[PDB]
Amino acid sequence: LKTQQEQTQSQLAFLQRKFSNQALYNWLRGRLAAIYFQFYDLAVARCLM
Amino acid sequence: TQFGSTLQNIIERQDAEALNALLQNQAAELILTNLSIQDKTIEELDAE
Repeated sequence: LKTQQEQTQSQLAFLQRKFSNQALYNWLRGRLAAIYFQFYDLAVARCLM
Repeated sequence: TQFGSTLQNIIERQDAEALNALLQNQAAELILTNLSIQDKTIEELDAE
């Protein structure tokens, strides 16, 4: 059981040390969302043109 | 942008593979512990 406990924790460590962690997606989302909204305003303006 | 999304997929896969490797390694550790348990289980029956 202690062995399983350590294994569970090493997986938690993995989920933070791996590059593709929640921090990556949080960053990518925030950044892309800013781009997407800005792109949108421009796309609309041209549709209107 | 295509190199970008391509790299992103590579990274996600690189990590997914590292995870499967981790999980199989762990499985071996538990099996070994379980073998020690089965050995004691037999000794118990021999004691009976």
